Amino acid sequence: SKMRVTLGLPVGALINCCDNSGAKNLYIIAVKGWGSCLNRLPACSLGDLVLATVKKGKPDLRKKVHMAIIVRQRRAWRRAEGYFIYFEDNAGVVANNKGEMKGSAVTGPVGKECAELWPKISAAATAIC
Amino acid sequence: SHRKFERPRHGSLGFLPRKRCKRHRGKVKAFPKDDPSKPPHLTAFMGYKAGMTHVVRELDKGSKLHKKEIVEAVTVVDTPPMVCVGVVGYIETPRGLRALVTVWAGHLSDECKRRFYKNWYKSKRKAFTKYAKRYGDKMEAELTRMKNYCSVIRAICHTQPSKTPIGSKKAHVMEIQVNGGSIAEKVDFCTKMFETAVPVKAVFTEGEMIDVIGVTKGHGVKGVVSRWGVTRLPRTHRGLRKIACIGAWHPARVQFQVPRHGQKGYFHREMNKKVYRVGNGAPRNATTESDLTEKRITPMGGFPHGTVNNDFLLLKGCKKRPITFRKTLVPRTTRRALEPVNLKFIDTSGHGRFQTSEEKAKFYGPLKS
RNA sequence: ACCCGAAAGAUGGUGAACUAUGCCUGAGUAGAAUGAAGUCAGGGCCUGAUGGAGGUUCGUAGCGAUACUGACGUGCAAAUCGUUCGUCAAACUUGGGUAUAGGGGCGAAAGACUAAUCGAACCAUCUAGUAGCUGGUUUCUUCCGAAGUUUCUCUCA
RNA sequence: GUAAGCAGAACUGGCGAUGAGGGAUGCUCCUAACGCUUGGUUAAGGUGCCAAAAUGCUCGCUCAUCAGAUACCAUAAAAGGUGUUGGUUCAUAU
RNA sequence: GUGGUAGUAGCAAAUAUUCAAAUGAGAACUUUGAAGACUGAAGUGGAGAAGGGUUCCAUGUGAACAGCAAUUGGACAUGGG
RNA sequence: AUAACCGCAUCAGGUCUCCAAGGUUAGUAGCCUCUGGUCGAUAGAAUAAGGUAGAUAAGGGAAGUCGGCAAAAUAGAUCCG
RNA sequence: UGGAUUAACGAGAUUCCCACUGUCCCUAUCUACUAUCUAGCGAAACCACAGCCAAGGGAACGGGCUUGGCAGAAUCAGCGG
RNA sequence: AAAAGUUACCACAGGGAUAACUGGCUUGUGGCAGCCAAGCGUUCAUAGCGACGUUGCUUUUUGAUCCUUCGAUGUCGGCUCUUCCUAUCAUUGAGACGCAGAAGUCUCAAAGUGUCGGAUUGUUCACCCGCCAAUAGGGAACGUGAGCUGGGUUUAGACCGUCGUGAGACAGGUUAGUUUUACCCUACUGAUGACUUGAUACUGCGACAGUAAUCCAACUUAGUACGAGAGGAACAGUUGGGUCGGAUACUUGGUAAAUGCGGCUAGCUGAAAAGCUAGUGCCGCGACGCUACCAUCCGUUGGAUUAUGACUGAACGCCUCUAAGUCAGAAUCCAUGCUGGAUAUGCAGUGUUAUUCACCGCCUCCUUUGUUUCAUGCAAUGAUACAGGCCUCUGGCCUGCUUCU
Repeated sequence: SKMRVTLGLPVGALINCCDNSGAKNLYIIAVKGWGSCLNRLPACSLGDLVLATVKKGKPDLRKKVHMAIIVRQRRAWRRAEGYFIYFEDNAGVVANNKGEMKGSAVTGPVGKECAELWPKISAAATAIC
Repeated sequence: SHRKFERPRHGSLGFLPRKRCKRHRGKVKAFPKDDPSKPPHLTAFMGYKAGMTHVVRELDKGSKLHKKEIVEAVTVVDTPPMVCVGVVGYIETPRGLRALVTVWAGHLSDECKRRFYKNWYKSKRKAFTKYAKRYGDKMEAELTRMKNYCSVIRAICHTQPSKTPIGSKKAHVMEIQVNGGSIAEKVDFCTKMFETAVPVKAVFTEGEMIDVIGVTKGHGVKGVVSRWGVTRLPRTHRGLRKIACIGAWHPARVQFQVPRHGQKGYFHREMNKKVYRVGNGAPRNATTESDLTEKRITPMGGFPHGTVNNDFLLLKGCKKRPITFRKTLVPRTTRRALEPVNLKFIDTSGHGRFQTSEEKAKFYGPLKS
């Protein structure tokens, strides 16, 4: 039931990986709840579930299609209090087929709208926004 | 052959043709339906667009923004009081509606009278001079017609743009319908408004959906891409800001549904746009419960392209356009509509820091003469 | 031989001012990089200078023309313009003089070039060449009025 | 030949060389073949209006939430219907 | 020989002209001044060859030519070299 | 020779030789200038779409495309490697 | 009619990776010259006759023929059925 | 006649008498839908199926043919853009089941809305990775080259393999190879504009044409209904998102030749100060404007019916949604709303109507001419019904404007 946020990452983007599962990278491949536009690259915002490969990381964790969630975003978006947040870097977390995160600890900041949706990623986060 | 990948259409066919309309103010079309039940009231207004600024209000919706402080963009519209002048009966025929008889007031100002001339400076200014001596010798012959016949009645009102900071003077005349009960009492409502300024608080209220008529801001002759929203062609001999294929061979004719180059903007055009604040020109307009600092809703350095020192109204065309407002065609309740409005803070600050000009003077201190 | 129409053949001449190649005699081509033999010193064949080789590299002028399948395409131009690009001391570029001519020349070979003409130049003649194949074929009325079938045919328009 | 506005024959008649009236419209179907014309009469085909002539007369059938409507001709079938109108033949009024 | 097309396509590379006065029937365009630019010594500079053949120089001018104009000219005319 | 040659023409094309200043720099590179030369190329007004050439773009970074085509990015010198 | 290799070299033919980008998501703004308007000048290809459609038949995809839809001067800018 | 090849280096005269594209006839082949009922379906031909047979439809496949075109209709595919069809993949409302729920399969009204992102191949097709409500099939000269592109095919250069004694050939593979013109008519998109019982000005009416919204998810409903258990709905309500459409620039972002302010390099003005040239000399910030799912806002409520389910009720003492009569009913249709209306050569109301010989109205009276698709009484005002009506109404009338003036 997420509110719209500017979409900062198209399908092609290669982002950083927070958690202790051992992946350095996450290369995005598709997005959950993407409909139908001709020629539009499907893109993901803060907060939301995706699909990904790891490009470098632990060798069992490579060449598979994992689900991830997106946690920081360098593209700017408007909070309703009337200012524009934007983080330093794009980053995400490797996740199970339910929606739970795989590896428990989360480095970096996280967004408000990650912690607002997903209960588990709120707890393990160091400091939100 | 079929299309390959079945995309939706570029642009609506609802609005066509895309050509500049023959009118500078919005003509209303379709007033709301009559309840012989309510008292008699006016169902429309005219005002001039100014500029828009954001405001802070507390949401009352379980959304996640319940009890939180949301900034919102908000247009100020300058609305000095519209002076009622005439009244118009309308017979209902099988062809359509049809005007039976227009009655007018005794004494119109030169504000209204400019509308009837294209050259005011030359003329001897004769408009309603034979009528004025005829009026003193009034029109209770011709008002008796409107009581006997005539399903519909409309007050002729007009603007006061000498009070506005447009360089105008000319003043738009406008029919506004009267929707209450009893065809006699509609005329008695109109008669007692003759040479009286109708203010905005008579018509509209805080927390009300209004349907806004106007004309869009012009861009001249624009191409397919801007005009219709079309894909730009790839990096193509001849050029690439255009459609490739108009049409199939047959029909041996270009169809009207295909998008072409032409006019964009200056189109006559909304519904459900909430009024936040009715104001007064008579200080503390932008002052609220929360901030308690003395302000007028002019921002510093004017509205760019200026002042406003009249009655106005906020709410959720180009600058200096005559908007018309309308009372909504059915009174609707959508939770979103019928909302408690609460304004914390109206902004009156190129890129402004300070809310007021004395606040700037405090910061910089004793400057150099 | 009703009028106009070939692709071609032959006879006799004119061209290397463009281009192809040889000869004779003249002219031309910044500035950097790399550092071959030879030589001199010091150490027990190494180390440091010196030196200035190459159909060597980067890159001006000059010669050339890869890409944009850019501009232009009743053009500035019957091959041009823009940015990009190849080579640049050589199997290099180039003026003048001179040699080679049409089933002949010349060819680091594409049937290329031989005066915007080339799988055989150009000019004149034989020549009004030939055509079962196209296209045309000029006044009026009056009277009669067809055939697309037989046989033979290098005959099947 | 699956068939073709396909290919190949036999007899006669046309079109080609040929208009006129009809088939809305059509080189080949129908009537009928032509000198310029005045009057009369028909052919094929038609008579609510376009359109010259019947909203003529007389007796049946049909109701279509895709009726039907004129040879060549511009497509329709197997199989169904307690929709309706008649007929044929058995069995106790159905 | 003459139309429609049509007073239409078009006259847009090479950075650029401006102000005054004189001349003249007439000046965005000739000359003189004052400003402002470009070429930028493998120059749009100063000299030869091939090729051209009087285009050189002066005075004069009604056309036409110099794809607008023209009092200007490699144009036209009469002299000279 | 962007008007005396050849390209049908006062044609953005072609056509052998010589002399060759200052500053910046390795430099006859590019950029600006002095001597010498030129302002010859129809003008004025508006600033639509569409073109021609030239710039710049948040986040992503070839997902575009037959194909990284076009454009970006790299670039000199010194020291290390 | 050479078979198998191969350092250096290539405006040669392919594939992948890093860097880099308006190629792309997804388009937007800015500059000059144009288009546009005026003054002067001023072509050409093309042209049976002409120029709104539906169906019908027809040499089997009509601008003209039959049956319908219809049909109101004169003009400018664009466009490519 | 006395007689071998080759030409992709090619040439000429011709040919739609004759091939390679579209179109046309045909529909074997391909594709789609029926009829019969042997069996399958624990039992039971027909919920869903359907052999052996048999009847059609289609022109989205491929043949067959040679009517049109050889003094040229520019031959694949992709990109772009529009519209149409339904033989419906999803969405709406139903009906059937071997339908408990959930999930489905079958059928009817349905074309209103939607049908996507990528890897390999020139591909059309195909095959994978993923998303999604769903990733249905087709037509429009196998839509679409004066719209592009030129990867493929199909010139000239060259390579390999097979064939040929050779020149050369290949529905064998391989690389390099020019895509011309609109300024004409119409069409379409926008712009002015003459004239009509006068001029000129303002407010209007709305015939007709076009139309716009549409899907999904979460929270509660609810771990409820239903079920032996696993599993597991729906309506009303609340909150968001996608796609599409129409506006707008407060804020955030983009743009810079306001050459706005500052900084830096080279040259030049005797220096300083001021600048100027490098066609925008560069770098940072840069108002106004324009602008972006890269920003913000907004996207109506009525009637008539389809499928279908019912009411009353005969024909047929009963039954029956149908025969006569009604009722409910959809993402449908028509309005409403929205856009235009020089889309009706449409129509209404209201203002002012020429400095005083100078024209200009309106209403009578009477004369000059010239228009009419049409002068000779070119005539006549209840409102209905038709298995009933009308009244001058205890009576009278109808059976024609064939009458009455």
